[PDB]
Amino acid sequence: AYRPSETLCGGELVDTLQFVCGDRGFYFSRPASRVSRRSPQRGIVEECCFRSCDLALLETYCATPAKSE
Repeated sequence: AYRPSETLCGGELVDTLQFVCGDRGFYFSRPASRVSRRSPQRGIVEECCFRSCDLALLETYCATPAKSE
């Protein structure tokens, strides 16, 4: 069997973002911005919930890229 949802939308998306970044931090919006309002720009949800994504694509929404040399 496959997952009921191979996509990520809710708290499970946030969990994955914490996992792939570790302590590096991440943004839900494509731009990082400098004003953490309750209204972010569009971003991760478009590719991982409204579409399907991969961890490599997901990591591009991280504050810094992969550190796994």
